[PDB]
This record gives sequence, C-alpha cells and structure tokens, in this order.
Amino acid sequence: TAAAAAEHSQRELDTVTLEDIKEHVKQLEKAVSGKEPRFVLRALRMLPSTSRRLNHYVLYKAVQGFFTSNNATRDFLLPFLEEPMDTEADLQFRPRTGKAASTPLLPEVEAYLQLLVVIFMMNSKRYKEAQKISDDLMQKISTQNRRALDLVAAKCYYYHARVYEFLDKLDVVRSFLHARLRTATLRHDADGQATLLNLLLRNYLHYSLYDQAEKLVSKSVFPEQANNNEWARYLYYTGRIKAIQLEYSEARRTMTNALRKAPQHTAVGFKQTVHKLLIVVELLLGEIPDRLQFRQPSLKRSLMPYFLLTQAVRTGNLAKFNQVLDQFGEKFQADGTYTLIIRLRHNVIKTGVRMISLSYSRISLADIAQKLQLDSPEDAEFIVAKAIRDGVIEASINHEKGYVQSKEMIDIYSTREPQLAFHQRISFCLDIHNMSVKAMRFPP
Amino acid sequence: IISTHLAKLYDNLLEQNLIRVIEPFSRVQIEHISSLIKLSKADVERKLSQMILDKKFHGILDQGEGVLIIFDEPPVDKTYEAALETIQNMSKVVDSLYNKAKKLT
Amino acid sequence: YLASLIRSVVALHNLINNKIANRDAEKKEGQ
Amino acid sequence: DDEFEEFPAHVWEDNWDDDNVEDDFSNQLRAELEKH
Amino acid sequence: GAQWSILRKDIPSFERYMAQLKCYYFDYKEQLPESAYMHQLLGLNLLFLLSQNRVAEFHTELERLPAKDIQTNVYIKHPVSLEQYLMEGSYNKVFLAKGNIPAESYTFFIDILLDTIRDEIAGCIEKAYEKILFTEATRILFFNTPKKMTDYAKKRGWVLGPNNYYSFASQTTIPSTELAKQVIEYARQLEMIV
Amino acid sequence: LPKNPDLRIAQLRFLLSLPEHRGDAAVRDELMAAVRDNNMAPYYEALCKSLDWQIDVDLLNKMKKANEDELKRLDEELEDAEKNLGESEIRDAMMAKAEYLCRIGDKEGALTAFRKTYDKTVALGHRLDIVFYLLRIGLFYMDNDLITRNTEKAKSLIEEGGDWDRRNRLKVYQGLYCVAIRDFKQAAELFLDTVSTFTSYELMDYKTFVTYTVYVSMIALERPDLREKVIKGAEILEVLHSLPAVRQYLFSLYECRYSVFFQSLAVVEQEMKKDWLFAPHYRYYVREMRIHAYSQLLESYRSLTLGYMAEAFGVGVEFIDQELSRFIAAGRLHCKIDKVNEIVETNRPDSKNWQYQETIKKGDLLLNRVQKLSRVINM
Repeated sequence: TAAAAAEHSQRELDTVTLEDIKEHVKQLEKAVSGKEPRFVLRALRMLPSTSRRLNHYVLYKAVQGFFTSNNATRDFLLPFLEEPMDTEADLQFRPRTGKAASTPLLPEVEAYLQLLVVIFMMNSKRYKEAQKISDDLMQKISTQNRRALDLVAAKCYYYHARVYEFLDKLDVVRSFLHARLRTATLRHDADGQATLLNLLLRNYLHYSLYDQAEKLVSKSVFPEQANNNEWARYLYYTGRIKAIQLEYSEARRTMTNALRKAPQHTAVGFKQTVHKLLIVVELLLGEIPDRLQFRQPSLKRSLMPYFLLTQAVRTGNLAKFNQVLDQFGEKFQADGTYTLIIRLRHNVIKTGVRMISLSYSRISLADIAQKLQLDSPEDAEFIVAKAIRDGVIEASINHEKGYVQSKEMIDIYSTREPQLAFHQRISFCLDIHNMSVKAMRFPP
Repeated sequence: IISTHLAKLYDNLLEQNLIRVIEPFSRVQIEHISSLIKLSKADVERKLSQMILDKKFHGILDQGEGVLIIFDEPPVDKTYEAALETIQNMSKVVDSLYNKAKKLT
Repeated sequence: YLASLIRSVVALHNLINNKIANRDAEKKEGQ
Repeated sequence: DDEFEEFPAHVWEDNWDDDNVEDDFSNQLRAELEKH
Repeated sequence: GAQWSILRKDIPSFERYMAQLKCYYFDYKEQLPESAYMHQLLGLNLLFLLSQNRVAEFHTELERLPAKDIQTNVYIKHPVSLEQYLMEGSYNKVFLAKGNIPAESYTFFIDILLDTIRDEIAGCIEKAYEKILFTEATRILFFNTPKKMTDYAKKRGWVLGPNNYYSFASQTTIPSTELAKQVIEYARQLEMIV
Repeated sequence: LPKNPDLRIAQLRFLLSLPEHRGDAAVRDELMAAVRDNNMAPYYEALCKSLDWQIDVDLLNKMKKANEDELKRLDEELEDAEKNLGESEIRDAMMAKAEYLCRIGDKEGALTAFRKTYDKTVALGHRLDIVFYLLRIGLFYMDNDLITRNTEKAKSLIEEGGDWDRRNRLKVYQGLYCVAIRDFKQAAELFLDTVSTFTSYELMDYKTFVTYTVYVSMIALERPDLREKVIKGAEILEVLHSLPAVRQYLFSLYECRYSVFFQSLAVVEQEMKKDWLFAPHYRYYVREMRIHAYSQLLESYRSLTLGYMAEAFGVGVEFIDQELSRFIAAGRLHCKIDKVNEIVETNRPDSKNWQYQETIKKGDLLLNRVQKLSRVINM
C-alpha cells in the first residue's frame, strides 16, 4: 500500500509541523507578554522552512481547532482552504484543547497564522482569493496599531507585494505601500521601514521609474538596524540606480558591500543579479573583475555571457564584442543592461587608456594612439583628457612635446589618512563591543 | 683546489674590496668605482648585482646616470608583521565562533 | 586598532557563550 | 533565514592568461633572433 | 506649444510643455494610440538634455524609453549616436556630424550643444593640458577668430601665462586638537561602565 | 613495483593525440607493439575508437582470444582457491586477477576487483599496495576524483600506521598529482623531499623525475632556497652532471646569464608541451618563468635602460616592451615604463606601505566577518 505509506509519512510530518507551529505561537504570545519583540523575529526565522514543507492541508488541520475564540476567521479561511481532511483524523490538536478560557487569539498570533495561510495559497497559485485575503490581512494590520505587530506587518507587506507583483499590476501597491511606509516612519520602526522602502524601490524599478526613485532614495534615510537581507536588497537597488545615473565608483563600492552582507549559503538568484551588475559597472570603470566569480559553481551557468563579454572587451575587438551582444542580447535585456551595454561601447577605450596609463609614465601620445588603433593622434589627446576629467587615471599631459606624465604616487602612509581609516575602524570595534555588552542577557 | 679555490678567493676578496671601497660613499659613479678597484665596469656592476640580490649591502644600481645608490635599510616593522599574523589568527578564531554559533543556533 | 579588534572579538565570544547558556537554561525550565 | 525568491536562478585558479597567443616563445625567439 | 517654445527659443516653455508631453505619452500607454509626432519631439528633447549636459536625466529618460525604439527610430537614434560620440571624446566627429539632422526641428539645440562642447573642452584644458599656448588653444577649442578668443578670456581667461599659455591647471598643520578629541573619545569609550 | 599500468603508454597516447604527433609512425609502432605484448584489449579498443584508428581485426581477434583464455583460467583458479584454499591465498588469487585486469585494460573491472580485495584484506601493506595500483591507474586516466579518494584512503591507512618506503611512494604520487593539477609549490616540496629516497621507479625514469623536480623547484622556490636545495643539492647536482641541458637552464638563471636562460626556457617549453602530464600547464609555466626572469633582472636596479634589457636578454626592444607592458598590466611587477625615453623604473613600495595595505585589506575582511556575526547573533 504505497498510498497508505505515503499517507502515514505525510500525517506524521503534519503532526511534527503542527507541534512546531504551536511552539511558534507560544513564542509570539510569550514575547508579547514579556514585552520583548525579537522573539517574534525568532519565530519568523524558520518561516522559509515552514513554507517549503507547505503543510498542504495541515493548515486546515491546525486552523480548525486554533480558530474558535475568534471563529469569525472561519467564514474566510475554511471556505478558501476547503475541508479536505480525511474523515478519520484523531488528533484534535489545538491550544489548551483550543480554549480553556476562550480568549481571543492575540493579534500577532492570528495575523501570523493567516499569513501562513496566505503563503500556502501563494505557492498554490490562486491569486484572486489570495490577493483578496491579503488585502483583508492588510486591513487587519492597518487597524491593529501594536508595536510588536511591526515585524509581522513587514512580512505581510512583503508577501502582499509579491503576490501583486506576480499579478503584474503593482500601482495600488505603490500607493498603499507608500502610505504604510510613511506610517512606519512616523512610528519609529526600523525593520518595517527598511523592508517597505525596499519593496517600493523595487516597484519603481520594475516600471523603470529610475529618476523618481533616485529622488526618493536621496530624500529618504535608510535605517541602520535593518536585517542583512534588507540591506542587501536596498544596496542592490541604490547600486542599480547610481550605475544608471553614471556614478560608477559608488555603484561598485555599494554593490560590493551588498554582496558582502548578503548570505552565502543560498539566494543564488540574488547573488547572480548582484554579480552581473557589479561585473558590468566594474567593466565600465575599467577594472577587469576577477575570475573567481566566473569559476564560482553557482554562477558560471548564470554568467557565461558575461564571461564572453569580459573576454571581448579585454581583447579590445568590437567585432567579437558586438557579435556577443547579438547572441546574448535577449538575456542582457531580460536583466536590463542595454543602456549599460552602450556605456561599455564607450568605456572600452577608457579601459584601454586606463591600462596604458597604468603601464607607462611618459609614453607618447602618438604611441598610445597607435597602440589603441585610435587614428588621427589628437583624438587620443582628447580621449586621455576626458579620462583625466573622469578620474579613471592620474596623469598630466603636455602638448608642447606631446607626452603624458603619470602623476608621481606619494607615500600615503606619510599623511593623516591612515590615521583616519584607523579611527573609523576603532569606532567600529568599540561600537561592536558596546552593543555586545548591551546584548548581554542575564536570568533573574 | 687551485683549479677553483683560487676562484673562491678571487670572489670573496673582490666582495671584500667592493664593500670596503663603497662603504665610505653614497650614490657614486660606477666607472669611478671601476677605476678604484681596477676592474672591468661590467664585472664590477655584475658582482654588485649579485651582492644586492643576496642582500649583502643595502644598495641599488642605476644604469641611467650609471651610479649606485646606497642607503640604510630600516628595520622591518615587526609590529605590523605580528599584527598581520594576529589578524589571520583571529580570522581562524572568529570562524570557530561562527561555526559554534551556527551549530548551537 | 589591533588591540581594539582583540577586545571586540573577546566581547563577542562572551556574548555568544552567554546567549547559548541562557537559551539552554530557559529550555530546561521549559521542560 | 531568507531566500530572495524574487530572484530566480580545470581544477585550479587562473587569470585571463588565456590571451589567445601562439607559442609563448618558440616563434617569438625564433623571429627575434632572425631579425637580430 | 513645445514647437512654439522652440521657435521662440523659450527654454522654460519648451521644458514645461515637454514635461506635460511625457506625462501624457508615458502614462496612458494602452488607453492611447501612438502619437505619430512623439518620437521626433522626444529625440529633440534628447538633444535638449545633451546640450544642457543633464546627462543623468538624459540616461534616465533613455532607459524609460522602450528598448527597440533606441535603435529602430532615426529621431531617437541621432541624439543617441551624438551622445556616444561626445562621451567617447571624438569632438571632431561630433562637429562633422552636424549636418546629419533627421528633422529641422533639431535647430539651435545643436548650437546649445556646441557651446556646451566648448565649455567641456574649456574644463578639459583647465585641469589638464598644462600651459597651452594661444594657437593650439584656438585650433583645438573650435572658437571663432583670435579676437573672439581674447573675448572668451571673459571665461576667466586663466592668466594667459607669459605667452598666452592660459596659465595651467592651478596646482602640515598638525591637526592636533581634533586628534586629541579623537583619542580622548577612544579613552572615554574604553572607560565607561557600559 | 610493476607497470600496472605503464604510464609511458599514456604519454605515448597523449603524444599521438597531439595534432602534429598524430602522424608519429614510430610512436604508433611502439604503442601498438606494447598493446599487443601487454594484451591491451579494451584499452586498444578505446584508443582506436578515440583516434579513429582502423579497428584491428585479425591480430586483435587472436589478441582477444588469448585475453579470454587468460581470463577463463584466472577465474577458474580463483574458483579453485575459493572452494579449497583459505583466505590468505584466495586474496592473492583475486589480487592477481585484478592485476591482470589492469594488464588488459579493464578499468571498471579492475576497480571492482581491487575494491573487493581491499575489503577482504587485513594486511596494511597489502592495502597500501592495492591503493598504489589504484592510484597508478587513476593517474594513467586523469580521473582526479579517483586519485584524490585513493590518496585519502592511503593517508588514513598511514596515520593508522605505515612504513617509510610507502610514505615515500605516496609522496611521489602526491607530487605527480600536484604537478597534474598545477600545485607547483607542494609539488616541489614533495619532489625535493623524496629526491633523497626516490623509490617509485615504476612511475618514471629517475632522470626525468629529477628534471621535473628541477622545473617545479625553479618555479616555486625563492632564490635562497633554490641555492641551498637545487644548486647545492648533492644528487640534484650529480644527476645534473649527466643532464646536459637542465644544468644550463638552471645555472643560466642562477648566475643570471640571460638569453641563454631564454633559449633554455624555449627548449624546455617544447618538451613540456610534448609531455602529457605538463601539457595543461606549459603556457602558465612559461609565463611564470618569463616573469621570474624579468623580476630577477629588475630586482638589482632602480632605473635600467630598456635597450640594455634588450641586449641582456639577447632580444629586440619592441618585443621586450610588449612583454613588460603586459606583465605590468598583470600587476605582478613593481615596475613602470617610459617609452618616450626608453627606461624602466622600479616602484617598489615601502615595506611599511605594503604592510599597511595588507593590514587594510585583512582588517576589512575580518571586520566584515565580525559585523556579520555580531548581527546574526544580536538579531
């Protein structure tokens, strides 16, 4: 009886998951009772695993008993979740047999449970009842002005946004999201503020409201106490913004920081995106990004075309460069790059002159021109001058006899800047120590 | 071993003569040193090259003006060296802490 | 700067130890 | 703790040394000596 | 109204009317049909932005454009190619490409682009090309007669060096108090019971 | 130890595979003679399939008939020992059949046979010898997975206990692996360690072995250690007396006699390309040697004329200019060029500057880790 064996395995997994959910709701209730929110973040920490297992109808199993004191949820949840339980199921699991006091479920608690249901139907692909139910949850959260509810609110906002994105509409999300963001700024929330900022930024980006989003970010202050995930998203967004806006140095540093702060274990899609953007910005600025990324296991498949591109540019042959663009434009646009591809159409010569400068001190203008195939050896003068404008290289030029003098590098150590960097890091370390000694916890 | 012991004498004595003649100098003419030691310019500069490679005297040749810039090699900052080693060591330590935390969390 | 690194790392170690010990203790009182 | 669902998807370390050049030396030294 | 602003050379009217033009074109894409006289004016705005040197907003509106229209159209294409030339630095080619104007509407914005080019080369020669003489300056900076460049000496005239070299690219104090503050702060942080 | 297999067979195979060497009639003759004599039935079949050789029919038929007769008698002897003899000799019988599977070229069959023999066996020496056979096959067929796992098993056995003879044999195996995988540092270390007690003669001729030791050492040794080990190496000089070329290479480098160093490097490059083991490293090695030559030349100068570079290396000027520019771009040199006035300057950073740079980098990395962990925990 393969069907019976599968049913038994599924049922035991269902019992385990129900116990886990009971533990999580215990975390929530004890958090609110003890006045500490972070336990909510803990309980949410393993949400991805709960979603993965997806508790297909263990949702129904749990809710049927969970939702009695506030059964007003039943009218909604039960019809949407059907009643597929096998007629024989001798568990009747529910908190204190559901109710020893029949008190209402705590806002955080039922919000989280309804959110789990939202996730279930999310992966179930039914985004009409799902979007309506998400909107209902949004009404709940908007009504419920409880601090600890902040984190659950942020997650609810994330997931509503995701479903509306799949519906490919947004817009109403833009407006409502914006209202919520202003609300969560008026009330000094940090994680929600950052999360909502990220969502709204991505919404602008999808429709390509780049310049408006630029004003938004510039005029909005990101929170420091935001989760690695949120910082990674926000940094990626700001990086794409500035890269399109022709601030390549900021693009590089910001996206590199984003990749550093991103988790290494997973999020391969995010890693691929960040790597693509960093690759392109660095290539524009001249630096040929290391081969470590290309040889990374979870990236080479996603980056063949970028490797072909870097090969073409390093060769400095527009023939293979442009034919590579021909072959792989579709994915290039799919990510959104052609603007940056033309920026490269430009910066090929910039990188050539950059390396030329790096490998000379007093080379002749005509020599560099013929080295770069740049006919009419005055176009070369203009090009190097523009390079100086940009700051890609540091070298004066003397047209009197036509030669570029590379600036004599100075002993930076014989300055104050090492002191400045070390002061910054000293403050960094002292702050880390102080916050840790704050984070000390002591039992009574 | 006059076949080659004479050669080792030649080499070590030439080294001694060069170190002696150059100690009382700073950046100085290679040709002038060659006249001082009465030996071919190419050979003297070459021997100086090997001496420098082996870190015998803190000096650097220059085939431009054709001179030899001597200097005083300052002590390497063992403070920085120990700092670098300690940084690697705490890399290991914090890695251990990280693994422990993930195991217990 | 290096000495500050020393201080920070040791403090962080202390935090990890205290956190895990307290979690295990509260788990015990749970059971 | 998070996955960013929004974003979907020779054993050694070498640089761009590939550089599609011919024999590193044989041809180079042969031609150089011929000229020289 | 936009073409009227162009005819009157009234940049404020031009920009405002083209702002409404964007708000109309890019807002209600499906509810509206293609505006036959839209890409021409939008490429003319490309030229406008390039001439004002507002490159950031220029690229923003580029990306907001549909991808294929970047290349398929001539009105859109021509400003883009000119911009690529300017970014590269082939200002000689830029000047040579004056004639290739898809629409006569691209008029006087070319001239704003020209004097913007002049200002760009001015900054170029300022912070680089040390001590350039008058003749080289005139031949490179495609100004008018040497009298007109003597007038252009209105543009701060550098100093003209000894021989009209236009000068050049113009080019301690222990921060004791501030460093003392920093170290005092280090000690403070090390010292509090916290 | 026995040629199970004879890796010169793989060398000949790679040679034949090489484009201009596909027409190596003499190598063809040697390889097919060896195939016939050692009964390389499956190995020859794979060989002719890979290189499109006309599949031998009649000679191969008699060859496979002999192979089948041998297999039948071997398996029958195995059965006899199993039914009547004890474990001690049954193990020898299965080991012998696995060895014959090697002597034919039954790769997976030999793998399984040696696996079972090791599983049953109890002698540590026998276990290590079987692992040696496995490793030899694995190197013969570049199955790096196989080599690494067999090395793992061999080491584990050794920490359990071992004899220095097989320690040396394992070190030689590991050095050959490091060479195959471009790990010249550990390769040279192990090669110079084992030169004292080279014993795995089966792997390769001693002369070629010391040739490889010299190459890897030059690559991965600083000038001092090179002095005390290769130039002053007792046998690393006695055998060099016999060697008429690598001697010149090494010394040309050491006493810095140049353009003879480059002629030697070009020669050894051709031979390195011909060799099967080093073939997927000859480009990289040649580049590295050229870089080392340039670095040694420059280390004793501050501003040295490009022209004099040209004469000293016995080459042109434009060629040297191109190479210097390329490697400068690579950033492996602390040197900058002047072309208007042909000269090269050395921008060697202060010890203080360089160490401060390293401190900045390492501090950034470790602080990143620290904030990461502090964050993961405090939240």
